[PDB]
Amino acid sequence: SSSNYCNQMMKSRNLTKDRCKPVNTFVHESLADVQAVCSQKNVACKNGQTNCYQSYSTMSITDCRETGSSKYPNCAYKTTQANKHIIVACEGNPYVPVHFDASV
Amino acid sequence: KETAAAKAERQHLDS
Repeated sequence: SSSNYCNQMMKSRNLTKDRCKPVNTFVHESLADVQAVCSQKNVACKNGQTNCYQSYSTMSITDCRETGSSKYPNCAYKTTQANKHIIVACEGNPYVPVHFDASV
Repeated sequence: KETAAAKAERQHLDS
């Protein structure tokens, strides 16, 4: 397989060790800065719930998407870098991100 | 086990 960032991180983070996940996004910002999004702009989640929040600013993100010829155990990904607003669903106390709803 | 918050960090954060 290829040694691109996506192939490597998806494996290291236990996302493709036992299957090939179609898509995943990695955020390159401090953990605390991402957690801070839970008190930023309140927006509706795709499912209709209102516990989602959109970051005020764009953040550095890497999008990982399976190629058309990807097949377990040899998962293969296309790596795309971008700067976009993230939308996260938050829950609990402390009020932190538990799901990524999207990226604008 | 792994909490929802922990899972989100493992799957999406690369500080």
